[PDB]
Amino acid sequence: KVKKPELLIFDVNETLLDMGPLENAINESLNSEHAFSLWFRTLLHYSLTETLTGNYVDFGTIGKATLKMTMRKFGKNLSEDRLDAILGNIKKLPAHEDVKEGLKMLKEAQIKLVALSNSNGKLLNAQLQFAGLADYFDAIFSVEAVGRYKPELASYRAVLETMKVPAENTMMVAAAGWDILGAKRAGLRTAFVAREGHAIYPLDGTPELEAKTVLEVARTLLK
Amino acid sequence: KPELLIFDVNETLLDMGPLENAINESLNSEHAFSLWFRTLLHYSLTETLTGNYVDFGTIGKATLKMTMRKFGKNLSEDRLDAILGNIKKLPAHEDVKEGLKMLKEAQIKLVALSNSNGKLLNAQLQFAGLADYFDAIFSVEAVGRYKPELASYRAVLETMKVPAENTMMVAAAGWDILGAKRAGLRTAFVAREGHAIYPLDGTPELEAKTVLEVARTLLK
Repeated sequence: KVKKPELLIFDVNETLLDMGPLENAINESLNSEHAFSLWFRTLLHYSLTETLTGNYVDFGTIGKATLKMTMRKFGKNLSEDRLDAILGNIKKLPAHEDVKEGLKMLKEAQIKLVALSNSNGKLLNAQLQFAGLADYFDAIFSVEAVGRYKPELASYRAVLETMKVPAENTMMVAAAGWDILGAKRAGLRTAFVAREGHAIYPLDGTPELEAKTVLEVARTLLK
Repeated sequence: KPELLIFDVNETLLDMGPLENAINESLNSEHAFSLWFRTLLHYSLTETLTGNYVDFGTIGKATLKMTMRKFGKNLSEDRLDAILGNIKKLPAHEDVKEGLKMLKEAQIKLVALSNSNGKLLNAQLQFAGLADYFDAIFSVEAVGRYKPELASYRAVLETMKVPAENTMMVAAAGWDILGAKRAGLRTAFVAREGHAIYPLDGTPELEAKTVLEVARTLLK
């Protein structure tokens, strides 16, 4: 059997929520099935560019700026109102179909559950309320509160200090290889959710546990 | 007016055409290269933030292995090395040589700064016929920190012993402009196809469509 963690931290955008509605809005508006993936990776890259060059900017503001950059790469010239409408879909993402059963199972095993997202606190709450997930969490964390994005070590550590749990008793559950990598190097245990279109980072990014869904992560931990 | 020009190599001086074509053809999509390259860039900053320096080309092969499956392909090691090996043999953009000559004749010091490792960077500049324009060629390997970290630009300034305010970074990437700006440098954006300025305080001192037009603006 697997040692039970005291604390599980979940990524939200890629791990708990289905970004379908936002992916479709972006791909339809820039007229390419490839726009969303490029936009999201550009957003992430500029968040780390901001923090490395000495700056914290609201993640959603970076999202809007990098969507304007991506729209130009795809030949589109969209109004400010149209861009806000497209990005507003990030507030209206359903949960992946397995998540609620998984979170219920984990809560019944008396593991503390928290969310950690780069998205700002107001937005993160609105997302989790819309998806019907907010009530499962003992706490909901945005990196905004510390001004440092994932995968910076201070992002995970702020949760640990707030929850008063040691790193080695905490497991990060994430669908992004870079999220797994950051948590590992901050000393946390890790579970990769192999959502469609996500890979493990092969340069020392191997997680402790791997499963296809959050529910299968719960079943592996609690078996 | 600048004493020193620092040139980005991969996006600014060199045409990545041969590598973009090899990646896109192997993954059967005109969009694979752009996604792969942005993933490479993101994992490089992930490495430096979580406390590790890794050879940039090692990250590039790793992130190509992550990307290929998104396009339904699982390329062999022999296949990957041949695809990525194209990065050693890129032609210069057609305007670059005349611009660099003009700048060199104006007695402005010219240096190259790339995330690519030093062995690769030098082989690239030789293949392209560009090596002799530069007073010095710098890989971020020497400081163990990638662009756009402050230390990358700063190592060049300290080596050349030129102040930030008399140095101009010439780059086709919005993030490279931003890093150079925040390190105190003057900046010139080369608007190569498919690259934009970053709208959150990323505006360069100068903008032009080519390196030759950057040179002409500087020397007019």
